[PDB]
Amino acid sequence: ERQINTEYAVSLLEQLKLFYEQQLFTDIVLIVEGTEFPCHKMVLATCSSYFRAMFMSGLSESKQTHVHLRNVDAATLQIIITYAYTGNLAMNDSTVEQLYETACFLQVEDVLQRCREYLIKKINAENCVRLLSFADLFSCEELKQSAKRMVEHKFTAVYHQDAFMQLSHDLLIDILSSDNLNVEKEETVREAAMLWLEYNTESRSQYLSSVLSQIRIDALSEVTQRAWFQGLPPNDKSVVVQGLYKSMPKFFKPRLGMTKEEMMIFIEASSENPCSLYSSVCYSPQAEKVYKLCSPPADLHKVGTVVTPDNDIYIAGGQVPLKNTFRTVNCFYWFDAQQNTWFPKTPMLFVRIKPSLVCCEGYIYAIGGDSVGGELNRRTVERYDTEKDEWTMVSPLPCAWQWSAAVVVHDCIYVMTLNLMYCYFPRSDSWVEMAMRQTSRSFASAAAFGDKIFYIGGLSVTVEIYDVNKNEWKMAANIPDPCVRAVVISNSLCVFMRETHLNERAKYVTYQYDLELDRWSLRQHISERVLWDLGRDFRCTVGKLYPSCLEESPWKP
Amino acid sequence: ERQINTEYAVSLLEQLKLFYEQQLFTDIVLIVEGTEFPCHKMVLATCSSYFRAMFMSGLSESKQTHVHLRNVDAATLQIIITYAYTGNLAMNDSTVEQLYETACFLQVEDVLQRCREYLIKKINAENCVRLLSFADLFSCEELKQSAKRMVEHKFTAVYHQDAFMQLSHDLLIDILSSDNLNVEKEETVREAAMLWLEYNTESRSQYLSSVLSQIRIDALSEVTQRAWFQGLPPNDKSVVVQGLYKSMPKFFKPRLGMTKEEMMIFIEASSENPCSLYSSVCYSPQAEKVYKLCSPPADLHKVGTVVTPDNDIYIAGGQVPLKNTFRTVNCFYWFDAQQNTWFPKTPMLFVRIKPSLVCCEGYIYAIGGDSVGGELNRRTVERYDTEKDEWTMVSPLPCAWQWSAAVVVHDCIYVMTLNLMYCYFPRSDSWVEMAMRQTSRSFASAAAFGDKIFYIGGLSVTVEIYDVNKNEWKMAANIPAKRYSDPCVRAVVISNSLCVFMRETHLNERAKYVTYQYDLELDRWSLRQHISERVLWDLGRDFRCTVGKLYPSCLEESPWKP
Repeated sequence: ERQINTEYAVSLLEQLKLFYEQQLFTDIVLIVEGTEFPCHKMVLATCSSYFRAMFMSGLSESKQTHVHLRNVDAATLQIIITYAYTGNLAMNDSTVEQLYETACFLQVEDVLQRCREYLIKKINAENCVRLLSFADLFSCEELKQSAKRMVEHKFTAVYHQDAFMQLSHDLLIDILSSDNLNVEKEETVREAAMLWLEYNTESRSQYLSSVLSQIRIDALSEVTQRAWFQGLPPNDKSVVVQGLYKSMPKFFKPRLGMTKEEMMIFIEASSENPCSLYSSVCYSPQAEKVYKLCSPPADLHKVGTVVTPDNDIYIAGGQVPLKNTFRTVNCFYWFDAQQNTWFPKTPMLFVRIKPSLVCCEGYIYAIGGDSVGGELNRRTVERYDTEKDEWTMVSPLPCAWQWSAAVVVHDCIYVMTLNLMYCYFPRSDSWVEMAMRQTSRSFASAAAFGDKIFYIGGLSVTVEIYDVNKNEWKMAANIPDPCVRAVVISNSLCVFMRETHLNERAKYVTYQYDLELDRWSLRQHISERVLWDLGRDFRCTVGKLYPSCLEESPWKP
Repeated sequence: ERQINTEYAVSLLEQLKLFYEQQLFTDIVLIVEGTEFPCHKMVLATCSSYFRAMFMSGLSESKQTHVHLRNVDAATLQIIITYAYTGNLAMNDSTVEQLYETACFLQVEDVLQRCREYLIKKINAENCVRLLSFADLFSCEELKQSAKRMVEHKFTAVYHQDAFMQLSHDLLIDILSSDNLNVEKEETVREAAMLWLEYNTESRSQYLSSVLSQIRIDALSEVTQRAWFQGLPPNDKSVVVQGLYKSMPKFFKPRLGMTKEEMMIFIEASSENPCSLYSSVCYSPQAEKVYKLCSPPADLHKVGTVVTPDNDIYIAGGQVPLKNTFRTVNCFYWFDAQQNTWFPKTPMLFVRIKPSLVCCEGYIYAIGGDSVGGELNRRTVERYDTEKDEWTMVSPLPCAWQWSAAVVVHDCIYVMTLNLMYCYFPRSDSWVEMAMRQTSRSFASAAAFGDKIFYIGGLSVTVEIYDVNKNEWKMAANIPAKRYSDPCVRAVVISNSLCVFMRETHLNERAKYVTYQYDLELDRWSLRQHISERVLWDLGRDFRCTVGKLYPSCLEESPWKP
């Protein structure tokens, strides 16, 4: 059907807006705690699913011109009316709750979906349990699930949120009884359930018993009984009887968060499947297996990795082929530790090629990486805010460097280039000159192990160790065209190198390096029966993953 | 301004349409000769400028839900309402008059402008005086003016319309007193004014004075004066007195249509300013002057020309540079004989390169011209309708030819190629095989002079004359041209006499323009006139020539130093 809108629908909406702001042809007025809102019935019927029944049903409101609508905020109803009259919402970050409250009040489906998306995108660090209780009160399965997983991930690291105390039982039961608790130990959930019953007892003793049972035998074999003898109300006999029941039944099973194996995440591998360009796989140091990961964009490559102290994976920048009949994109992504997917985040402001992301003081710092190339000050850096979810410009780099590396030592930013090093102080937002290397090597990376930076490789086997407390560069030894990948494994400095000769196959083997010995002892030789060739542009980083969520990479020995 | 429409305005309009078709939330109903139209007041207020006052002014009609609106058609009001719930007008070609009438009654500006544009684009041949009286009834400056000029151009060739008889005086005065009458003689307007007052003699003797005076002294001859005298109602004395007054006063001046000089229209000339590539100029055979014309697209080139028997200029096809930071366009245009501009028309269906347009039986026939080709067949042709304003597909060419020429002789289509020729029968829509030339020459054109086709040039000076009644090709002579040169021949009819316009070019020599007079039985090109270089400059190589009548006052002379 022909529904042309060229200069017609916009003109109609502009005429309606003009009639609204001039108070013309209005036949209904909303009374909101003394505030008047003259409007029309047609717009309220086409926008809200409640006003259509308010103006159709032949009751009292039908003839009532002065309808007194209560339990609604003035500003929220005003923004809903102006959204109905112009189509633009222009929502902030503070009044989203009351907006959704009154949007669900009038079943206004479009603004409901808009606010639902805005809330599902903005579960950053703190409003998680709050918006989870919000979605529990206003049954919203979409928001409910994302918030559920978000809490399963972060709540099991703070378990002290002020909002977490005020939760309904069913929601707490769903949270605690789930097998998605990202906890490496079983006593933290026990004490967390405990403190949730240390603020409210006596009248709430039923909930106490329920959560106690939920904790299961794994955490029921603790001080739970003694703490209860201490806080139980007097003259309670059957309560001890029902508490003694919880010890032998109800399927004691292992949890999921304990499977936080410290593994080796790789990217841009040799797609086991021929013409496929690249793939992201993983390696297990202890399990001696090779797991795979899903490509974040599935077509874009040349990305940079970073791992926060909370074991989080991020991906920024990269280039994607234009697919006309490689363009650079500043998109951003984050790896899910359980869903084996990639949820995007706030993109960058500059399209970078192979950005070097560094985490420090809870902030992500992307140093260099072909920001735009044609900058007036070619040396610049853009940092990320993991809490506010925004990018903040900081003091630019002193000199323009290419194929550089950057690490973080002692809560400070350290970027390494051919021969120079600069310490970005995040507190004073300044760059202090550091020691210069006597050797000029590029195309190499550095590792931040302890309080020493180990710049390995370059063009080789150059081992130049730097210390922060000493501020000096020294050599240790030569590792016995190697592709070096220095990294931290089990609080012990190790390396992952691959050698390649003429008419010979590649071999993967990791060595154990000692500080005072200056020697790379043979730790483990990666057999080719489990791991195949990776390539040249592959990257390495240390991080904890889950074996059950991920899938093994099928490949013939 | 802060306002969107992406899936929010379209959704709102769809919800309004759903409420309308389901008869929901309706509070006003229109009664149109018994037919009911339940609708809303908001849409009628935002669409029409009359319904806003019908529903705003505190009145009995504002309160009445059963309003009885009269003097409006049911179908027109229905289409206006659906255009007020969908925006899709979907107007036909028949109900435009009543639709515009109802729109002017309801003061709906958007549909008014839409119908005004649709009417100003569709003044083809016949509804001219009708829609002119229509625009005189509903004051419409735009329609009024385009229709005025359209009548000044075509009315002065038929002067026998039935709607012309039914015209208001002021409109007839404006038409007749204007100096835009495209008439080569002054008696046609006189007899037209006569028959306008011959269907209403006696009854309308009041206008039989003003219209009589409008024709002026040029046609107020003693003969017609005395005729009207002996013809009037009896017992009329002062009427003869006021008629005798109209003979000596009121500024006898020459008209404009008489300046229909048979001139020589040209396209793609050597532009003077280096910022422009080509230009379209003209040449006067009798006045010995060089006039210019405005470029139809002002950037597109490689066009084809055609001249109807009614002296009309058309332009089809062509290529325009893409201006990225030559693409082919199937656009169409028409040259105004007085405004010195180009009004576009219905474009073609295929983007052609240098199309050959031929006029026959009132239809324009575009034969070949790279309509777009990439197969073994490809041979195709698209004809134009000057009356219905549309393109009609006909029997396609039998063989695929390039750099071909086509003319019209004895109301038949004749296209010429390297060596073959086919005659397309417009009555049966088929191609019949004709005679074959013994010489294989291309890159040449032909002229339709009388009952003989004169294929001149080709690669030269090949003069191959063909006759339709005889169906044979023969040679006549060789045009006298200087040796060591490459002549650019142009054959065209002028003053009912076959002539040629050729230019010779040598090495390290300048170009010379000269037209010769060719005789049929003599087989010789007598020196008719040598175009002096002091008035005409170089043209180029890809220039075209065609015969047509133009106006010197409307056009402008081309300034160039001798």
